[PDB]
Amino acid sequence: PISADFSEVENAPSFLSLAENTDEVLKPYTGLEIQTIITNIVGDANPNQSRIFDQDRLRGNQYSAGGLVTQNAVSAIPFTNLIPRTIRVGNILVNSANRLQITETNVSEYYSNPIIATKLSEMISDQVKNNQFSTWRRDNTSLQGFNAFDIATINTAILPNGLSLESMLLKLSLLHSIKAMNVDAASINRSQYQVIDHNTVPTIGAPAVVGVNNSPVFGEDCGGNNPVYPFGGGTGAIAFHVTLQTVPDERKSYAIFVPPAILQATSDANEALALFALSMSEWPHALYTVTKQTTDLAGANAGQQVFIPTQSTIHIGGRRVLDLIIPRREIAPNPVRPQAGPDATAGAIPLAAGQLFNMNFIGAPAFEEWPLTSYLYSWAGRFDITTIRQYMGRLATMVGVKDAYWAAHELNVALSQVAPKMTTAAGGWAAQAANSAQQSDVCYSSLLTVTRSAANFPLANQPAADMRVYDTDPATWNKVALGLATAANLVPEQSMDVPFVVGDARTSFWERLQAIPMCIAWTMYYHSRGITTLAWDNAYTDNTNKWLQKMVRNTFSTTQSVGTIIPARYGKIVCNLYKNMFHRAPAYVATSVGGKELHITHFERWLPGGTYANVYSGAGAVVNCFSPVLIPDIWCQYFTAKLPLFAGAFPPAQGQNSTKGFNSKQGLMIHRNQNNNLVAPYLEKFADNSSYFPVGQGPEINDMATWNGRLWMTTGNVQYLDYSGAAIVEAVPPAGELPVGKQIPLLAGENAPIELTNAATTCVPRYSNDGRRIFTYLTTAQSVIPVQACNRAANLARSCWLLSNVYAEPALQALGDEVEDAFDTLTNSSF
Amino acid sequence: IWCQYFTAKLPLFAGAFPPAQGQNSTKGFNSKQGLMIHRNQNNNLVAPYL
Amino acid sequence: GAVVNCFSPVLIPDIWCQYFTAKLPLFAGAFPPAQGQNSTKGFNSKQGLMIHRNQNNNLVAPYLEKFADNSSYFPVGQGPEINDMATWNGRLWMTTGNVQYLDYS
Repeated sequence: PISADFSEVENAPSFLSLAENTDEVLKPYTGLEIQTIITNIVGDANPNQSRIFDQDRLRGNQYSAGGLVTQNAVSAIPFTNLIPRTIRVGNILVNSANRLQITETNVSEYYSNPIIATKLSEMISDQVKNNQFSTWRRDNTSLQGFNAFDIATINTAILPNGLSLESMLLKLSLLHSIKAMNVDAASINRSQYQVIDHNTVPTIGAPAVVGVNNSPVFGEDCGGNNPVYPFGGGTGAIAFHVTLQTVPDERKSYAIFVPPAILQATSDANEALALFALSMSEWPHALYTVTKQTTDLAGANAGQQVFIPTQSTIHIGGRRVLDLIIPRREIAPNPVRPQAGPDATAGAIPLAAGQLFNMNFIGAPAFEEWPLTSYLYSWAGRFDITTIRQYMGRLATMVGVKDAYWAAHELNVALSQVAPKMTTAAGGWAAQAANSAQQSDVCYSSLLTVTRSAANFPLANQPAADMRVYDTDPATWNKVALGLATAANLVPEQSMDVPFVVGDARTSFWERLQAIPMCIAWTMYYHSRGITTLAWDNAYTDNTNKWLQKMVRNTFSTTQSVGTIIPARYGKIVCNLYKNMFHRAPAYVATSVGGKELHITHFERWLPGGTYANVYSGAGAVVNCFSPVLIPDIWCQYFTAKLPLFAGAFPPAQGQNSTKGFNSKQGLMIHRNQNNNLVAPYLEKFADNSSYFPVGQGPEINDMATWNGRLWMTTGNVQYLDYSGAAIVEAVPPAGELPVGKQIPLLAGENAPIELTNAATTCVPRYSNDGRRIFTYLTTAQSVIPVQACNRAANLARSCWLLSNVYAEPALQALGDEVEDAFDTLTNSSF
Repeated sequence: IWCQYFTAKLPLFAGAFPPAQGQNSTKGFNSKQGLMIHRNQNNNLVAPYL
Repeated sequence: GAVVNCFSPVLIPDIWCQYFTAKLPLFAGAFPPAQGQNSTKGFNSKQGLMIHRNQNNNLVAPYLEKFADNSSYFPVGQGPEINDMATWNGRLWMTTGNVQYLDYS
């Protein structure tokens, strides 16, 4: 919450009390909490009436330090899943001189929720089979579409993991988030076409065109019609078998049963084989683009920019050769529909390729492999989000897809909503230049720089992994999609129990708002202890200060117990800084060591390797200091139930008292080194007895003093020196300049932020790369009013927002269970 | 101001917009008081809580 | 021969619904004879309905049901209410002879 006076800066919760464990069961963060503040929609659903195109930013009055009120001053929503591979430089479109930002997961099978053979599986073994041991009979007890010698080779030795529908449901959770950009124009913001390319105005009118393999720079049309995989040059292979006898002799264990519940006479019914073959194989199969008509700032040069979404750059899968076994009607003996296959058509795209598809091959003979990047390229303009929604409802009737899609969905939001770093400026609204690394350099919500590609596409290098995600194995999928095994995370449901995000037009708006509390929780994690940006980068193996290696060691997921993931320590600190600070729990998955079942969130599955949230200067130079700051503060304050005390709104100037500090009555002291000219704030009592941290000590979490340090570097002329006033190794901003948010184009009657209002002031540097303590200093002449404001005998004029705090309770309808519809109050006893 | 200042009890629809004191200056009346936003055919123009 | 897919799905005329039915709903009832007392009337705001009357474009609509955020666009997840007063009243205006199926505006 933002502050009305100093008596609620002072009576704000601490960090240690707000990072404690919580035993409450909390509702999921739906993204509607930020929505019902920054838009005209407070109540309920609105089809096309609510113009979300214009409602894309934080708006409010501001109050300057000089006593003036700015009327309509805006802060951008700082997250988008769209990297502009065509940049508007000099009011005209040119190709990007920048590589594409790629991520990579760490897909591996772990001990999920345990699995058990059903009464059908004990029925096949006990009866039938066991009874063929006396009758000399080799009859067929065919289950629904498969041979008895196909079920008999699967009702066998079961792996003791249990499956997690996570990788296939992130691919479904991911192509959904791509294919939901072409829904309308007044349902997708214009700010999220302007987050990186800020010299750009997209248009109401023509919607976005979600294309595939048509990006104009650095390869990236990975076979525009001769398609390969983007990660690794190769085309894969798919084969549609009717028996396991046809799978040649080599694979036969990798063979995936397509269950007959996902293909019924309810849809196109042959697109569902492509969503199944796309969920089970590999992401990405192709490099999707989003092309939209844009215009420059005044509006002359209307062209079409090419974007590439971030979730088409996430390398997940490792299954490139699929052998799919198809249900054979009711019951038939083993044999162009040889054995009564319902279908296997190619698609809708003509696809002149290496096997030369013509326009749409209908073919399910015995072996006869196709390519897989080709077979998925043909079904790349057909995957609209309504079809994905009803496919999810057909999945939900046989397995439990409610909680696993929401965990996979905020996994998508965790590694897909990606934000440009910062720019250091004095006032408000600085950005970068065009055709430069600094405009396109970009970070996660975890304050962690996204790796861009090193060489031209399709890639042979395979960069380091970023996140540990699970996967469906084919061998357990073949028996849980067939009634032969069951678990507690796999209990089936109805299509009403599909989450609200699926098949809705408002996903590109909601998913960029779900990523803001992730960066608030990581932002408050990285700012309680200020280790700049250099003592985070080369911190994993520094032989100085064993404390710092323990910090970076524990933050990441590098431990195990039995064959399963032990989640990270200190990512539960971020999770508790999410549940306490937002009163809403993030979605976990299950992992079991043995018996004991414990929970791991995207807060606990990151991996080491990679630099952190850097800040740039006005001329593009690196200012690796402060702390890993991303989005501007007011996001890390206003949209918050309980923000810890060191991060706080400087309260408005009401009477004679505006902004004060914390003095030696709270256990603090002034540093006051060698020279008489520069003095430091009221830091801790340990600050004068250190000067360099001991090899197992770090910055003590004091929010009286971190407040009191950002209270001094808001003055506008500070230097970040030393215990003795000497320089540091770290790059310092050129003046009294702070990291400030990204500037987007304005509208009519709508202003830019004024002075340290769209800034990030909380990033107080306290721990240099060398292990020495960083002190913020002022001249003796220019520190009298800050020292007396700490002593409550003066006041400091600071700028603020003129908003008020509401923070409503959760709705739990979210446009996803509108079961009030009159035709099921009467079909209600039958459920 | 003639129809406000020189008045013992001025009915609520006529009222002085109060001065900007702290962070809060001038607010309104929402659906907690039994009101709703009109929101017609086109998506561009919206009306108050009538 | 052009497709006129603007109605609800029809396949058989009214008289087969009305002559073969023991108890038939209100909105699909036979129109009683012409030149009689108590012949053919409708359902107004005494039965809770409301008239729309976009008279600027010389274009008025029946006494239909109350809207409750259904005026121009329906909510995402909601559709038309079962009302027999207003569906009787709407087909009472479709039979007049020059009927427009336009919009809220």
